[PDB]
Amino acid sequence: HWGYGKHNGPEHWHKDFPIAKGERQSPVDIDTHTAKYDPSLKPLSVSYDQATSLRILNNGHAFNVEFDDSQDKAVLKGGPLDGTYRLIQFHFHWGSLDGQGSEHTVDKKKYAAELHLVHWNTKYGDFGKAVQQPDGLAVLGIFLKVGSAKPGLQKVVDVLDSIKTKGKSADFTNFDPRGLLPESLDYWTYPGSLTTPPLLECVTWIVLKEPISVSSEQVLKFRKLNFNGEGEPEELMVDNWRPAQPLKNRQIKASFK
Ligand SMILES: NS(=O)(=O)c1ccc(-n2cc(CNC(=S)Nc3ccc(-c4c5ccc(=O)cc-5oc5cc(O)ccc45)c(C(=O)O)c3)nn2)cc1
Ligand SMILES: [Zn+2]
Repeated sequence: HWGYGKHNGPEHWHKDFPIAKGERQSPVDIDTHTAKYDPSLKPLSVSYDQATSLRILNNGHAFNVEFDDSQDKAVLKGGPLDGTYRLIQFHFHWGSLDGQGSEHTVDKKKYAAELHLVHWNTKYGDFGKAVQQPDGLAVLGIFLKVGSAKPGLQKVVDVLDSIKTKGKSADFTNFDPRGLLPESLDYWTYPGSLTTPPLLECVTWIVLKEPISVSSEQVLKFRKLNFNGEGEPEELMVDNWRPAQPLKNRQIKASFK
């Protein structure tokens, strides 16, 4: 039903998902001058050494690299978080042009794409329960800008031809998500939501200040994916991003001065 077209895009979502106009919606613009340094915020703990990737899926909205989340194998802790959050999947949002594609913006700047590493709070037992809680998920967001290639992204780029259309999946074992991280773990954080329907207000957002660089050839391959299923009219999977939503009664905190 919902998507990113003129007739089913972000401006329409509220009709089926009234929380779209809620009090803690994502993404948002990060006004860097208004964000306040919070000296009490802990360093982020990204522990991905035991990660078990399984599969890559074109779900018609993006592609997800899925992980075994039946044990503490790849976890996010520290920062603004209380407890342990398990990595379940990552995906990206990207544009049709290098000048757009990110969901979060920084002083109104749009990046070419944005990576979301999605984690759920163990305390809640599984992902489905976690999305029903205001602190159920932690999403680590990383901006992508076009420049030098990201070597750790290439394995993802090269499998995309095998999942061109909605509903296609491929084996995707032994992928190391540490190869997608920038050098610095400096971040902004705020309480928000899923950025796609059902738009549930269950996410602690942690957005890294340092973007990663990917090559023009790498993002061009993202843009060859299809929203449609096999044997349907081709619609390129591009501009699968929700624009910035009102900040309302929220403060964005910075881990760094
Ligand atoms: N871009 S992003 O922000 O990083 C992002 C965006 C979307 C997802 N995403 C979206 C999905 C789709 N799967 C979902 S939403 N699962 C799910 C799980 C539980 C419920 C749910 C219930 C499920 C079963 C049930 O018996 C009762 C339920 O009661 C609820 C009450 C709530 O307040 C909220 C959610 C539920 C629902 C849902 O119905 O929305 C959907 N999976 N991952 C992940 C990350
Ligand atoms: Zn996302």
